[PDB]
Amino acid sequence: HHHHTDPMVSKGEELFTGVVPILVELDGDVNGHKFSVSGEGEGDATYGKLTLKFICTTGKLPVPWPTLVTTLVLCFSRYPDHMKQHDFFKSAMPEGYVQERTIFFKDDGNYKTRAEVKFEGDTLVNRIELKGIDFKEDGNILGHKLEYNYNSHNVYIMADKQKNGIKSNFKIRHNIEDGSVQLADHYQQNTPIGDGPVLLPDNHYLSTQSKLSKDPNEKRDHMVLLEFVTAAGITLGMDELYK
Repeated sequence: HHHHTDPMVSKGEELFTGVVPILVELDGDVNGHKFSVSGEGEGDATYGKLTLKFICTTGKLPVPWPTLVTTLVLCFSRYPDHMKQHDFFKSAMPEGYVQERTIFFKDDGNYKTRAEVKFEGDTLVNRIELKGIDFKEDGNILGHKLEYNYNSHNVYIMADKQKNGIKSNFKIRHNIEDGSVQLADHYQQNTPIGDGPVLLPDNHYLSTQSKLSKDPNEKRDHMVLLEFVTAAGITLGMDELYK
């Protein structure tokens, strides 16, 4: 909804009232295996909810789909009302923001990603380039030894006032089919594309859950993703209103 006392908050909330269509495009190269992914779906920031289907448009995906979840749109996070002044991601819209990561897979290779997230008309677009190097051919990634699932996790967000943006580092644990875990250490920075002001947040976290599934009628290599992302970690207003 639109009704906030801060007109800067109102501007960003306005763009994300209702269901917004999403397009995702990724071009990737991991150890010289070139691939492309296209995704479509919709986001509903009121509930923190994304529903997306991704297709590998070059044939078989050379890495496991779960390793691409975090790469393949944090403006759809649900920020509670008392935290809306800390929503960097919507405040950068519609001009958008850049999201850069390095992801280190423990005892394996790394991904470097750069994405632009912005509106094209009514559609929110996430355009990504991914470069992966130093992977082991018989490791868990190029060897496809990961389970097709995704563990819930919390991620801390901090301002980077020098870059007028945010930074975040966090660990993802991917499940290996033998019951072990493959760690993926993420380093992330985001910066605005426009030159206007943005909301720089106090420290807080995002709580994320994802469900991965398959489309039984789809013969192409693909992933169906339901993702929820909710902001938390700042207590109400002046204090607690219920004591």
